[PDB]
Amino acid sequence: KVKVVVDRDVVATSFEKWAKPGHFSRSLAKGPKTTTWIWNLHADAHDFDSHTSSLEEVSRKIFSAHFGQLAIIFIWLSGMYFHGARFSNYVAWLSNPTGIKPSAQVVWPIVGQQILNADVGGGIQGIQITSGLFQLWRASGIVNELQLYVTAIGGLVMAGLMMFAGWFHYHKAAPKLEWFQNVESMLNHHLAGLLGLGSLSWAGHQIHVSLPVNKLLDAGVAPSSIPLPHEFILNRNLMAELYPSFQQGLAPFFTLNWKQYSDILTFKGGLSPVTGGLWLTDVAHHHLAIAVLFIVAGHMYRTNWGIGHSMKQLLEAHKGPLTGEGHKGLYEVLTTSWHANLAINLAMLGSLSIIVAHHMYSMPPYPYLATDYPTQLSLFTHHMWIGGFCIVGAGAHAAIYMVRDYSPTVNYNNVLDRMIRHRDAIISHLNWVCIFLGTHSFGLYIHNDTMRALGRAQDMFSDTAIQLQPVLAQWIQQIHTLAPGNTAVNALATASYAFGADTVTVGSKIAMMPIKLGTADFMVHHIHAFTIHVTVLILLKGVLFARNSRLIPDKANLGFRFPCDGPGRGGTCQVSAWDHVFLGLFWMYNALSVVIFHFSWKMQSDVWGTVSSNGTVSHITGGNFAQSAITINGWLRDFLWAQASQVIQSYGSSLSAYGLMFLGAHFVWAFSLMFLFSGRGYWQELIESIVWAHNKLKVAPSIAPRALSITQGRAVGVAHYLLGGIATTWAFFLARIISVG
Amino acid sequence: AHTVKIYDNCIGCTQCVRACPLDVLEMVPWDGCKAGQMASAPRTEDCVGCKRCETACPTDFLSIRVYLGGETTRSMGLAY
Amino acid sequence: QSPAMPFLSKPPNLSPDMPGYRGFDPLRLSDAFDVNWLLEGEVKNGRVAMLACLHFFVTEYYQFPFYAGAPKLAAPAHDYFVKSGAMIQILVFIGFLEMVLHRGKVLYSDMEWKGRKPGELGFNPLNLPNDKAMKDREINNGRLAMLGFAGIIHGEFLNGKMPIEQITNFQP
Amino acid sequence: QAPSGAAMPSMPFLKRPSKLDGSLPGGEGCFDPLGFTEVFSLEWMREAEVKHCRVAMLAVLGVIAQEFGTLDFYHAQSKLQLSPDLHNQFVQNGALQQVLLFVCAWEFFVGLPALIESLEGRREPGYFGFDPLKLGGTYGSAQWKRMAAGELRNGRLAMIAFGGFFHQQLLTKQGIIEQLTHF
Amino acid sequence: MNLKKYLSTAPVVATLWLFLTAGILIELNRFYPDSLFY
Amino acid sequence: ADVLTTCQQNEAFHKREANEIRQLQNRQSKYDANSGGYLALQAQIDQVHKRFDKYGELLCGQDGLPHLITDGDWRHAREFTIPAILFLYITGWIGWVGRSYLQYTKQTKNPTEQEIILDLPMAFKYMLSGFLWPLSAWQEYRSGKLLAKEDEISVSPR
Ligand code: CLA
Ligand code: CLA
Ligand code: CLA
Ligand code: CLA
Ligand SMILES: CC1=C(/C=C/C(C)=C/C=C/C(C)=C\C=C\C=C(C)\C=C\C=C(C)\C=C\C2=C(C)C[C@@H](O)CC2(C)C)C(C)(C)C[C@H](O)C1
Ligand SMILES: CC1=C(/C=C/C(C)=C\C=C\C(C)=C\C=C\C=C(C)\C=C\C=C(C)\C=C\C2=C(C)C[C@@H](O)CC2(C)C)C(C)(C)C[C@H](O)C1
Ligand SMILES: CC1=C(C/C=C(\C)CCC[C@H](C)CCC[C@H](C)CCCC(C)C)C(=O)c2ccccc2C1=O
Ligand code: SF4
Ligand code: SF4
Repeated sequence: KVKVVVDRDVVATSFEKWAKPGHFSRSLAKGPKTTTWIWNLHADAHDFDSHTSSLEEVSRKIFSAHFGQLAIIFIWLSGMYFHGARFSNYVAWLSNPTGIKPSAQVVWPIVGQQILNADVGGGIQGIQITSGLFQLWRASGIVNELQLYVTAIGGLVMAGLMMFAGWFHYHKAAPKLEWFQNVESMLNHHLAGLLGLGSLSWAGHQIHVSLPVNKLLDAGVAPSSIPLPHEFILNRNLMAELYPSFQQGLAPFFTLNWKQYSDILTFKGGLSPVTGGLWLTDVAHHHLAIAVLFIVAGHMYRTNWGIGHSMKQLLEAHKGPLTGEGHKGLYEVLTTSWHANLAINLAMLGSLSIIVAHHMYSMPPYPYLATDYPTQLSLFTHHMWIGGFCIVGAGAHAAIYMVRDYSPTVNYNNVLDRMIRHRDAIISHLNWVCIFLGTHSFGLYIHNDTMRALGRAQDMFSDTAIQLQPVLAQWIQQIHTLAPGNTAVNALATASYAFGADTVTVGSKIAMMPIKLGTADFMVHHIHAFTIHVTVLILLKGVLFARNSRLIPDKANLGFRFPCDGPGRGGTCQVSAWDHVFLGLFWMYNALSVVIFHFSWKMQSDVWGTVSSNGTVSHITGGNFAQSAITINGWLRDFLWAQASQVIQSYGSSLSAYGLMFLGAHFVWAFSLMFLFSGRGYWQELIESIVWAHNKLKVAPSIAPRALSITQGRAVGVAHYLLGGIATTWAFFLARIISVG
Repeated sequence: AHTVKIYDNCIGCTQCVRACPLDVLEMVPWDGCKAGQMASAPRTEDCVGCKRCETACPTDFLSIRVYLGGETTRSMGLAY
Repeated sequence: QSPAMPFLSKPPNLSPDMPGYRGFDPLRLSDAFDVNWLLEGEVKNGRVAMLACLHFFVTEYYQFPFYAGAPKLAAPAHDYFVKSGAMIQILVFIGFLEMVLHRGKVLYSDMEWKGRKPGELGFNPLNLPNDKAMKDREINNGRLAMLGFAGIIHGEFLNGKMPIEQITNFQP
Repeated sequence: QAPSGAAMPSMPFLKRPSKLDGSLPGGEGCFDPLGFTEVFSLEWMREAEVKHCRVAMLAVLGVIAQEFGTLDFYHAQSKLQLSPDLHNQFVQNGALQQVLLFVCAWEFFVGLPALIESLEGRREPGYFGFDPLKLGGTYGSAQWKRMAAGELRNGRLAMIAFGGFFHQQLLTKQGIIEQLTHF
Repeated sequence: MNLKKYLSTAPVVATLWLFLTAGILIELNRFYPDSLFY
Repeated sequence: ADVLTTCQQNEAFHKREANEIRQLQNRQSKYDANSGGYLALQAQIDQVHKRFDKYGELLCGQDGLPHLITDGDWRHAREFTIPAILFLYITGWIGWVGRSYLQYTKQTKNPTEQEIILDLPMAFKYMLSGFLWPLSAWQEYRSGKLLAKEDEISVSPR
């Protein structure tokens, strides 16, 4: 039943089609008469289900394209390891993690740009990196440049293998549709094989390499004097000195005397007082426990031996009296539509990136990460953005599913059909919740700005006036503080010092400490609730009305991506599902901008800073969040104005690139408004006059110049808006935190 | 209501009539072109002004033209 | 098939009638550019390099005027006579000759070969025999002079030493 | 017992590769167990093998010749020929810089045109028609095939031999001839 | 011949020509830095 | 002229030279002579001297920065006039050979195909023929080949 079936030598390896731009499309293969064709070529290149009607041929392109993506990721990773090996102060940084700034990019001396080679320490000049690679490599037990070089070479070999495999599984051995539709098998393998064995094999690295290398580093042994990882594997006495359980070997594992591994596998919680990172014995044990969970989980689904669940039977069984046919059809939906799967998978991967952002700052997993404030701020912010983009993508592919792949026959009185049948109730209620949240969240800031401006501080929503205590969040912090020895009896310390208990310092710098929630924190949380509900409104409205509305009863026929259905019916600009995604991007940008600003200011005000010999905490912005973050004026003045000081004063320093990129990003953002605020009708008419001048001088091109399509105008607009807006914050953040952190 | 006009360069291709989602238009006999038929706009009280007809018209310039006029429940496409 | 490189196929646009043909074009520049232009360019670059190789050789004790007393150092010499305003007179005179010899059609787009094979600029005052293997003798001397000149100037840049002194008994 | 159809002569248990028919000079065995020729161009692989053969053979003889005696003006401090120490010296001398130039010149102006000709199918891989002394005979004869088979067998041996040379010198820190004489 | 047609496509020739152009300008500024006048 | 003086004789200009060396030396003080950090910073110090010496001949404002004169005065020809002529020669070349190639493509069977897939031999032919573009352009102008006739160019209704 679960079988490998491929077609052999299915596509000849020829440059013929490389010399035929737009070969993949019947509409484009004929070549350009206008410049619109050039844009269309790029816009359509990866829209595989538009090229062919064959689900098999789409599936095979996807599988092969995926290998292309992994090949590129391997080149990028390889690059990061090679730059570490060749152009970094990593080895020097290992000997002084608190004093030396990580640097793995050196610029060439040309037109004076060598100013960007900063005095980072460790006997090089270069750009200070915020990716946290050094903290990752230190956690992995890498102590020398040979180990980084060999990883970089290994990366290039994996990139090569991914390219071969992509080529091979498209041109030589292309799996049939029935191969791809093995969702039960795929999930067993991905759960037990990818995640389970990934976590098991990584736990292996941690126990055998990371643990011994980091224990000796944390004791203060010179990284050159540390035995190479293989010596811990070869000489068991070496390992037994560090972790005595290694005397008893594997006998305690097979005999279920697992308490013998209490040294290597712990439940300490909290952080190393040395590194300000999670105890690697906690992480090794986490990865062992997760590995088992995943290997067990990947035995759920029926393959070739009778045992296991039919996902079809599971879905169809989950039927109640309020939800019609329940999950009937969804197995067919998810085995016949790539877009349906991409919708779910982007929602979860995006949501995961956001969970990772929160978990990694609060439970700093890498040694010397917590007190590398540039890295902490960068990693949180980065993973927030990746998460946001993925969630908006989920909206796009959910809507593409609704237009292209949805059938009423498959979705007959199932949860999907029933949702469409009360889309008016869903969207009216969510609309209401957005107005309720917006008025009662943003309104509190405006109330406060007004009362403060009128000299009425006693009339404000604040810790010192009308208090809005986040009592439920405060109560949960208390429970998590009281957990160790109580509801987590074997846990020695809290999961996170963010919840309560001690201030962890590395040198003088604060790694983590209790993040106290007051009126300012209550207010910004309701802004986040607000910005997320609106983004959901836009994207969900896009999905539920993708196929039709009362305005456009045949919207599915017009497609996913179309500018409008003309100025009639009062005007139908931006009715398409694509246009909902377009609007969703701005709100995602709005939502996440406020999240990373909340993060930056709260951490600087209330968490990050120095602890003196006396033991008094001095925060970077000295606790100004509680009284400043309850007005918009406080955000403008005490956050943007005050913290922009570093980026705008960066000229003539090693941070001058951030100053330039700050202005460059503002430029690109502003430039975006030209596309967003205008319409192609103006531009096509302007081009007519310019074309006249070229005709006059007999220099008009045969490929007729066209204004961008209405949709491309919007695509260009939002792309420059996001690039400009995000890159501005990037330059602001990095200049700020590299200076003050 | 919107005004829909058909000019004499109509080649009777029927594409405007096929495109109209409100059944505003129909093909009528006519000796003026080889097709032996011309677009007609007898039901412009139902015209929403979407200009799908103009989009469909292959003649240069357009043989069918929609002049957006006074708005009505029907022309605004209102289901309330 | 190529006489010079038998393992490679013959450059199609080249022909044995052309002077100094060995069928030597591994990069296939004769496919990229019109052969008549390349042929004209080859013999010209030759003829210029030929005179350049003699200039450096004859610069020893053969007609030094009352406007002599300048070093043979390539870059310092260039800088001196440009400042003097002698090189600008030579530039316009070479510019004049180029327009006269090619009779206006000087561009790669414009230059034509109506009743003249590439190299035939109609300069034969002594009236020595042309249409024979004499063209191959010009080419071989021109090709050798181009590499020759390259050998002179690079020797002049390396150790700042005289072209003819190098081939006595000296090593770096 | 053996497999059903044509079996690989070199490995009688494995099926014969589709492209390797035993006709090639040094490919009577049809030796391709991992099935590279099944996925990759034979003309490419053959060009690479013969190139490696000729580079390796010069390099193995080079090591032995340089061990026995080096030139005076080349002040060779290291007696280990496949050491970083010696390699680094003759990069800084500009000796390996010079031969890199003419190797790079060959590969770009000869080797790459020659490879492209072979992929088009207008050149036998490794053929530069270089036989001044005529120690091969006429191109395609039984004498030529014996020498072609001889080239690969000598080259394949040198390729492997150079592995032994490098690795043994890296452990012992002794000459290849020095190692043979002293244990 | 098809590979050469590909290498003649707008984006490849633009990339290679602007690479060459950028190289010349970069190399001129390496050897003749800080040229504010002729 | 008090507003502009020769940079050589300008105290603010000398002060800027001293400040830029001091900043580089304050950085250099944290490195140990033979180090790459020292040598890199020393290279920059050497080029600071060479730059300020080079710009000495320019006119300087009270700011101590070189100010360019672009009024046509031949004493400042090197600042604008010569770079201006060079600019127009290069871009006139680019424009001319572009027009030449475009005119070639309109004689071919698929003109649009020759705009996205270049005829490289023909592109090279026109590119290498740009060096006398002002004469070429003059000859096309004189011959009535430069400009299209008003009759033959499409316009919208007035
Ligand atoms: C143990 C079995 C196994 C493993 C490890 C994987 C892993 C993967 N599959 Mg899955 N797959 C499997 C079985 C497995 N598959 C089966 C049985 C089916 C058919 C039912 C599929 C059908 C399938 C499809 C249709 C797709 C995937 C994709 C993927 C990749 C998802 C992206 C990612 O997370 O990159 C993680 C990357 C890495 C961990 C690095 C590369 C790992 C390579 C491929 C080797 C790993 C296994 C190997 C045995 C390791 C040896 C260890 C060594 C020490 C000896 C991932 C590499 C997607 C993809 O991207 O394909 C290219 C994709 O589209 N799989
Ligand atoms: C500051 C800029 C700004 C503001 C204030 C708004 C406001 C709104 N947007 Mg818009 N939006 C914006 C920029 C903005 N947007 C931009 C740039 C875009 C393009 C990407 C959009 C695209 C967009 C989409 C696609 C959607 C929204 C929606 C919303 C509404 C969200 C629900 C809500 O909170 O209503 C309440 C109003 C506010 C929060 C604004 C101020 C409230 C004050 C402080 C309290 C009330 C004051 C009182 C009544 C005043 C009396 C004074 C008077 C007597 C003089 C809200 C009206 C969504 C919506 O309609 O949700 C239902 C929606 O789907 N917007
Ligand atoms: C160094 C490069 C090299 C290359 C490119 C080739 C290429 C070729 N060989 Mg040759 N071969 C080589 C070295 C090489 N060989 C050496 C050193 C020997 C002596 C053992 C041989 C012995 C041999 C025989 C007897 C035959 C061939 C044949 C061939 C042809 C078909 C098989 C093939 O596709 O191999 C592709 C080979 C490679 C891509 C190189 C190997 C790459 C792997 C990944 C290297 C590492 C593997 C592993 C770690 C090695 C150690 C493992 C363990 C044993 C310790 C092809 C032209 C057949 C032929 O038809 O001849 C005309 C044939 O019958 N080879
Ligand atoms: C051979 C190419 C060529 C030539 C000779 C011209 C000439 C002209 N352009 Mg046009 N233009 C071109 C390409 C060209 N353009 C391209 C590709 C675009 C799209 C970006 C434009 C967009 C454009 C606009 C928007 C305007 C002009 C205007 C003008 C006129 C005023 C001068 C000017 O502004 O130029 C400077 C031109 C630009 C800054 C635009 C970009 C020029 C590109 C980069 C040059 C491309 C060269 C080409 C790739 C060479 C390939 C040749 C090779 C294959 C042999 C002049 C008639 C103006 C006008 O109408 O004046 C009356 C005007 O407003 N052009
Ligand atoms: C040739 C050819 C082209 C053809 C372009 C052809 C038709 C151009 C048409 C021009 C029109 C008709 C009138 C031009 C009017 C010229 C103006 C009126 C310039 C006045 C000078 C100022 C006033 C400088 C003053 C000054 C100077 C003197 C000295 C400075 O220092 C001070 C200032 C103050 C700047 C292309 C486009 C195909 C590209 C190809 O590549 C080459
Ligand atoms: C980096 C280094 C440099 C030099 C590095 C460089 C060139 C060294 C490369 C080493 C290679 C050549 C090893 C080769 C590995 C050989 C394998 C392992 C043999 C196959 C496996 C067997 C076993 C199968 C055979 C057989 C089969 C086929 C048939 C059977 O019948 C019999 C057996 C017998 C088994 C410098 C000097 C430039 C300076 C730099 O600073 C440092
Ligand atoms: C500015 C603007 C334009 C005009 C912008 C256009 C037509 C795009 C400009 C094209 C750029 C400049 C690329 C063209 C460059 C050529 C490919 C030549 C390249 C030459 C070398 C660099 C290789 C629109 O068409 C438009 C349409 C709808 C809504 C808003 C707008 C809008 O805001
Ligand atoms: S303004 Fe643009 S998007 Fe809106 S109806 Fe008109 S054509 Fe369509
Ligand atoms: S689409 Fe235009 S040409 Fe065709 S029938 Fe309608 S009005 Fe006439």
